[PDB]
Amino acid sequence: INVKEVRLSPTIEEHDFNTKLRNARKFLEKGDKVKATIRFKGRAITHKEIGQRVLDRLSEACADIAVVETAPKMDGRNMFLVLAPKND
Repeated sequence: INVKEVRLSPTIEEHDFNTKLRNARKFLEKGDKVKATIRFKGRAITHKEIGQRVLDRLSEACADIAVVETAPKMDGRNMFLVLAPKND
């Protein structure tokens, strides 16, 4: 019933990704929605592309238990995705 936040770095390394992925699946299994957010520092030309790619990886890795309620999108200097549990 909650919206739990999972924060991702644009420079995110493999173990931190898996740790965040574990946490997201844990929230979703508990019936809570997940807002996965990337807060961009600076204006790299490649930010939207990699933020998209990091969140798409999270979304596909949770497809077995979640639906995408809000597909990756910008909110100022942030990009976010909302996943909702398939069942509850």
